[PDB]
Amino acid sequence: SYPAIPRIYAETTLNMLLKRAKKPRVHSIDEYLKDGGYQALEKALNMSPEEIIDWVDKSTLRGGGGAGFPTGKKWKFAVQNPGPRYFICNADESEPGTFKDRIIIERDPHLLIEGIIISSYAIGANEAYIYIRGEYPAGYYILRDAIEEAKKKGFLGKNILGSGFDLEIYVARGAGAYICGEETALIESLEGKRGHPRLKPPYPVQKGLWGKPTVVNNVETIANVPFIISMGWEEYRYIGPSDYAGPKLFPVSGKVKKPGVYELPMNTTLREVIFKYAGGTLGNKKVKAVFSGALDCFSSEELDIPMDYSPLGFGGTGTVIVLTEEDDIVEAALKIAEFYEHETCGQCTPCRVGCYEQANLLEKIYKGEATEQDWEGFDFVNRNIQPTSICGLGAVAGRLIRQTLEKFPEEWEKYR
Amino acid sequence: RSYPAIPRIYAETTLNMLLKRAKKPRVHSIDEYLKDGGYQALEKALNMSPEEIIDWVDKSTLRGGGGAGFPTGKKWKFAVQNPGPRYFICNADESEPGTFKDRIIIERDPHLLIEGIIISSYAIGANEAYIYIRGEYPAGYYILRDAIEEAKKKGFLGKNILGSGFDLEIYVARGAGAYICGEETALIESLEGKRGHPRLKPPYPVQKGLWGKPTVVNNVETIANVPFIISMGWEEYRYIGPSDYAGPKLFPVSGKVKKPGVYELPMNTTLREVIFKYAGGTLGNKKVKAVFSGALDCFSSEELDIPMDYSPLGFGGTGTVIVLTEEDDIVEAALKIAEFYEHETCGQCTPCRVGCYEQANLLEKIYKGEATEQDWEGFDFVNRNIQPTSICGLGAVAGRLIRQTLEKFPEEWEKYR
Amino acid sequence: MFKTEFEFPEELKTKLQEHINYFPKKRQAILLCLHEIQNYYGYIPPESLKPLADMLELPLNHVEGVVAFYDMFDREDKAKYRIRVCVSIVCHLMGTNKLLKALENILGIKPGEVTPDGKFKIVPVQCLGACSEAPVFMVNDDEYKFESEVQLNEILSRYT
Amino acid sequence: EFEFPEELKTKLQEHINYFPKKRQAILLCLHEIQNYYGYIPPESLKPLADMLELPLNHVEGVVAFYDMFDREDKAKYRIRVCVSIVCHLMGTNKLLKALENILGIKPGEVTPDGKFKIVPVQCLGACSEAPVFMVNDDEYKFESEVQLNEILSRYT
Ligand SMILES: Cc1cc2nc3c(=O)[nH]c(=O)nc-3n(C[C@H](O)[C@H](O)[C@H](O)COP(=O)(O)O)c2cc1C
Ligand SMILES: Cc1cc2nc3c(=O)[nH]c(=O)nc-3n(C[C@H](O)[C@H](O)[C@H](O)COP(=O)(O)O)c2cc1C
Ligand code: SF4
Ligand code: SF4
Ligand code: FES
Ligand code: FES
Ligand SMILES: [Cl-]
Ligand SMILES: [Cl-]
Ligand SMILES: [Cl-]
Ligand code: NA
Ligand code: NA
Ligand code: NA
Ligand code: NA
Ligand code: NA
Ligand code: NA
Ligand code: NA
Repeated sequence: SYPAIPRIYAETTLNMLLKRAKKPRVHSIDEYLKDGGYQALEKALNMSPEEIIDWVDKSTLRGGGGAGFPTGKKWKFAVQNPGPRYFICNADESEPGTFKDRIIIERDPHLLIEGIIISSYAIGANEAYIYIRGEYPAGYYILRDAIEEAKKKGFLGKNILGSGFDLEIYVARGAGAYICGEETALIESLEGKRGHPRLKPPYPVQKGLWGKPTVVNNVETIANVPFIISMGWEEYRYIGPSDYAGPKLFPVSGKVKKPGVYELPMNTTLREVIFKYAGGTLGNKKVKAVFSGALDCFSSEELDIPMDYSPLGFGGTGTVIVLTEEDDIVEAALKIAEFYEHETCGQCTPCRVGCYEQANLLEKIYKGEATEQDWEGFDFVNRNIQPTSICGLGAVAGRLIRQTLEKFPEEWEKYR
Repeated sequence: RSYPAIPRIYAETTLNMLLKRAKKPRVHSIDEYLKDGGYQALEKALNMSPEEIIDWVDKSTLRGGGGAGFPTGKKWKFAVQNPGPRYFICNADESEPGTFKDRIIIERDPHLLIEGIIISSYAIGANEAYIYIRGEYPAGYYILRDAIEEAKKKGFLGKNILGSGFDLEIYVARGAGAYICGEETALIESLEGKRGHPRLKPPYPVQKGLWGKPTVVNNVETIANVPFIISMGWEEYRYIGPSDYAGPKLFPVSGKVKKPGVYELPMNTTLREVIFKYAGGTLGNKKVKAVFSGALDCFSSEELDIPMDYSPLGFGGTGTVIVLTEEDDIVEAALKIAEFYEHETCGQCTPCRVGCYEQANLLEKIYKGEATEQDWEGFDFVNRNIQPTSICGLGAVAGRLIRQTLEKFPEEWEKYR
Repeated sequence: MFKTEFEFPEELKTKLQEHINYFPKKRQAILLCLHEIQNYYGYIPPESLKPLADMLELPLNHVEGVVAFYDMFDREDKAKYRIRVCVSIVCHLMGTNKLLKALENILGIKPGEVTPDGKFKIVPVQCLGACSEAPVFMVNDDEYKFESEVQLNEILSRYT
Repeated sequence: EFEFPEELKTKLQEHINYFPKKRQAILLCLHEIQNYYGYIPPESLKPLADMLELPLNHVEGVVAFYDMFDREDKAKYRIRVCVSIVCHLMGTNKLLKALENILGIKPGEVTPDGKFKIVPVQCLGACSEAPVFMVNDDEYKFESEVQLNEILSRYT
């Protein structure tokens, strides 16, 4: 018995990451095994760690946590440093609009676990962590139970299946901070501290948890690893466009008919995501904007872009929030400002004061209480959150809002 | 080295003795065993007289885990009343349907077994011991061979063990497909390089066994208790569970339960508790229809409140628990039991030879709806007449479970007739 | 019954010791322990931090800073059930305000407030990662889509 | 006219020298022979008997008695499928159907290439993992056809 979870809709054209997670319930180990689960692990343990890294490299797999970094390359960087090494699954998923990772955790936990074990083996980590946000309590209990199932079947513990490879997976919980999804703040939190990002370099792959080489990978990234081993890198690379191969998860929300998570190839366009897969708009209203989580704002003229990590592609985590013609862009911008206000960790001065002032002033603008100086101040602060920032939050806290100023000037001018 | 693939049988303990290590599904090698205090019971034992060890094992209340529940100390006493040399045999033939308790000790905690064999051998003055392991446990065979080598290298086997003047070699023999080689006299015949044919008893092995010499045969589980008795002393051992049936017992539970596996539990546990408290209840929460005690007994759902002890009303046997639920056809299940005895009778005794064959032949006809009236009456007759003239327990019990199903589930059988 | 130094009840202390023993290093258990404390008391009692700090072998100041930093922990208001209401972009777009209205009609409280019986506190939170089912709320660990007042009233009736 | 190859004869000699008496090694020797040849060659028994210092008919009787030994059919891989009560209850028939789907053979049959033989056996002592099968020395729980197919693909 687990806490109540909303039954998020899920749909797949590839039947990989969502093969089981398309059904909104927990799939336990027996069901997983019936689908050939943990056979990829067995195959992996008969390969060298170096071979596994090579396969993940050649697969073209990129991270699903936002930065799209090539996964095999990340692993290679970690293993050029002396051990011991640590592997961390980032299940902090707290960006607005983003709910893709939870359906893997909650419905197909063994897919994630299998990926963690293979990945840990590849980089020589004997200790792995899952860091799951505090507001996913069901996911936490589900993972704890699934880990015990895996232990009972001999996929975790010492000398896994006679390989000589040892692994324990520890499940840690967050306690309400978006910043703890940033890989260095996550590590600080795992060490029992506040979630304060560290100056990089060094990067976690060189000096991470307890100062040792540490690989942090997103849930979605790790869930790909069993498929790469099972199919082989070549067959995997045949999925989707050859430069951005394999499945991607797209959490679609807002003013669409079928909000939910879609597993699709990355040559799918944004227009197709909304209209071909997510059923079009509520009431068949015109699309006004798409927010890529709290990162970017695409206009209705930008819907024909690929959902890949190319320069002109959608990128990010594939988070699609749809606003239609009657939605007030300034009201939406305020919500985005409020998010960054609430999540800056405050270490850097322009971020600390800028995230606060951006929201403070935008609220005045929205309520019709802004002076001329508040308007000018808002413009200034929005352009000046990033200076001296040591993590991505400060770098992007003004980005989406600036895009709305550029793409929807007529709505803003109404408020001025 | 690499061992053959083995399924990872679930194991759970409330006592943390026999399954302290074997609850984890992997080979525990000698260094890990030593870290847990292993082989210190051996050291203690070698500083005791054989007679005192026998006395502690007697006072412990330890009983055999191979099905008969015979008091172990009493067995050893019988053997040492006879002039040597003497032989010690570990019975790892485990081939009764439902029974998989012994393999997880062998495969996961072999040093527990080895330590118990060394102590037991010393107790009875045997300088030669054997493990007879069924042929269908190849992994356990290789694991034991390797563990014995580990024990030799650390000085726990060989000549003059730990300066005691006690010499011991343990030889590992393999079976080759016969359930009957679990019967202690057939086992000995097989060890002597012959077919597994039970001997007329008396004499019993403790008098005349391997090469005609006093021989103690004990089950894997029995032997695995011995290090605990020496380590804890008989008083603390006897404090485990009820004082008359003290100590850990292993319960292999299978069939229609949520958590099939081996359970280490005290013998005051009830059958109902085994199924519902420990093994997670039934698949689909369907009603229990019957429990088969391996291929020996059939308990109905009105008999779940019995203790898992060796009392007259207790479950007894090897603690083998196969659970059938309300949708399971009892006649189909009885046929599988009949087929087992058909395949395992050694054929020395006429009523057993012909009875085990006919019981299965006729029950198949009944099952398939092809039995004549004479086939029905013949089945009833044969089922009651396997035992006459039998010289081992197989002929004595080949009809027992099936007769119980006939008495306890008359309505289902009537449907077939 | 004069006051003496705060001590954890045995059943809570046991749970805390379990978390502390779970990770390789004791101090890694700090958030699990704080969750456990808040679960037990309905908030983080200030007096609980000193003995927790001793159990973690951490300075009190370290523990206090952690409690202050993480938004899920509440040192000020005891409540049996926390109703976490998402106030982020998607929920706002799809009807946070209707949920808050329905909550006020049923419970008589607004965000940040606790009912007079100590039973419910409304806690505004950032995106709960269930945006396709907007507007989302939680009641302790349980999470739901808000549909209507009649539906919300039925849901809340299960919490007593 | 039949003679064991030297490498096998060495191994038989090791078993024969292992126990205090030669004749105790009979079952280990027969296992070794079957492992080597994929079955027990009838012609192998005479020289075995000589090394054991046993009459031929003694050895013949032993081979006949013990069900693991096969004098009839050569096979590289024996798939031992449990047909006893617990496995039957929990899905022996599904395993057998999956085997027929994949390999095209039934119990007692050998594939034409001599690669696989399905051998029906009594309880394998892994009843909690029913339905159970072995491939030579390796033992597995059957979960599904997809799972079984991947397992069998490991034997070439
Ligand atoms: C403010 C901030 C928050 C982040 N939140 C997450 C998150 O919730 N999940 C995640 O996996 N990565 C998150 N990231 C990205 C991680 O720092 C890191 O890039 C990622 O976990 C690496 O795994 P990947 O290569 O598999 O994507 C965040 C980054 C920043 C700057
Ligand atoms: C047909 C038959 C099969 C047996 N199979 C086994 C077996 O596999 N393992 C076992 O230890 N005892 C088995 N026994 C019981 C043994 O003959 C003997 O009682 C036992 O090995 C003595 O050890 P214990 O007193 O420690 O139980 C079997 C008995 C019979 C009649
Ligand atoms: S940029 Fe902002 S969130 Fe990142 S470390 Fe600096 S203050 Fe904290
Ligand atoms: S009773 Fe049956 S198994 Fe036992 S010796 Fe006689 S024929 Fe053989
Ligand atoms: S915006 Fe409310 S759950 Fe994401
Ligand atoms: S009944 Fe098949 S392994 Fe026991
Ligand atoms: Cl001593
Ligand atoms: Cl202090
Ligand atoms: Cl001859
Ligand atoms: Na390769
Ligand atoms: Na390669
Ligand atoms: Na968090
Ligand atoms: Na003594
Ligand atoms: Na000898
Ligand atoms: Na045997
Ligand atoms: Na004493």
